[PDB]
Amino acid sequence: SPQPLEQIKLSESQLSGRVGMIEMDLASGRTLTAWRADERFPMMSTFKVVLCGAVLARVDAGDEQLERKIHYRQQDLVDYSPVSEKHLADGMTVGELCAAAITMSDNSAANLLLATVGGPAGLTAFLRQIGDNVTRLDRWETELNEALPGDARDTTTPASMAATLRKLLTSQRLSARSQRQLLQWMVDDRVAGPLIRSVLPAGWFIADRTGAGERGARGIVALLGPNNKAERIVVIYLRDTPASMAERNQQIAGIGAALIEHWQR
Ligand SMILES: OC[C@H]1O[C@H](O[C@H]2[C@H](O)[C@@H](O)[C@H](OCCCCCCC3CCCCC3)O[C@@H]2CO)[C@H](O)[C@@H](O)[C@@H]1O
Ligand SMILES: *C(=O)/C=C/N[C@@H](C(=O)O)[C@](C)(COC(=O)CCCC(=O)O)S(=O)O
Repeated sequence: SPQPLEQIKLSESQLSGRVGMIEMDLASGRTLTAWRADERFPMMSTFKVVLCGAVLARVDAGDEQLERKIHYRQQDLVDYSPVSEKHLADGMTVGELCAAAITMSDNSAANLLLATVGGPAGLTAFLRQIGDNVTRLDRWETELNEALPGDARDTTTPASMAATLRKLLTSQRLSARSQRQLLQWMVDDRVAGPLIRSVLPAGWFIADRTGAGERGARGIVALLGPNNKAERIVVIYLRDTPASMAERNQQIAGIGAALIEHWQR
């Protein structure tokens, strides 16, 4: 592989789209690679990690319990609800909803949780409270994935998203147990986790949440590192490319390969 930045550039040339990327040490926040890190990108389903961070904050404050069962109706469901469709009769716990949102990208689960934190405005207020003044949620699932050009709704920047994920996982803003829970949800991703492991060299840790949207929007927020450690946050977004889903996946994987091959920086 070329160096990471050279590969990121190559991916833009090949996609005819914008890539936004940051590689950050999880423990310290050291930024190693940054490319369009201050430009806006649609979050897509990656917002689900911040959503569950807001849920966990409520749990820590005693205003929520992960055990609490929510009993929803079919009229409450949106597109792609693989877990939530199964539990119309018996409901799902708040924690089960988080797991379905993060590990399966269950959209109805994300919307039920969104309501509990005061909707998109409530989540945005949470982000401002942890000092993210850039990331914003404006819409519910599934409309938040629309990715219109020039539209600032439902966007983050690589730098903001990385800093916010670090705050949630490590800053002791969340309780120790809640930090551990958010991490485990990302470790348990079923959408991309097992596939990524299948192509990672032995010894490499992965945890992740992915997203996809219109106009080629694609993204991943991930923890990655050798020696089976979550050494770094890697955030990659793509926007405004006409490329196939397969090609977008391959280009992100190629950036990952360049990181792996040239890890010691
Ligand atoms: O010298 C480093 C390594 O080089 C190769 O590993 C390859 C691997 O065989 C390939 O499957 C992967 O593709 C990249 C797959 C990455 C998957 C997505 C990564 C995510 C992770 C977090 C966010 C960014 C994207 O590249 C690495 C590095 O060349 C060798 O196979 C391996 O034995 C060796 O230890
Ligand atoms: C979040 O990123 C959602 C992506 N698109 C979904 C949506 O708009 O609700 C779809 C329903 C596709 O969803 C999936 O394939 C699940 C995995 C999405 C992910 O990467 O997390 S839409 O039909 O594209």
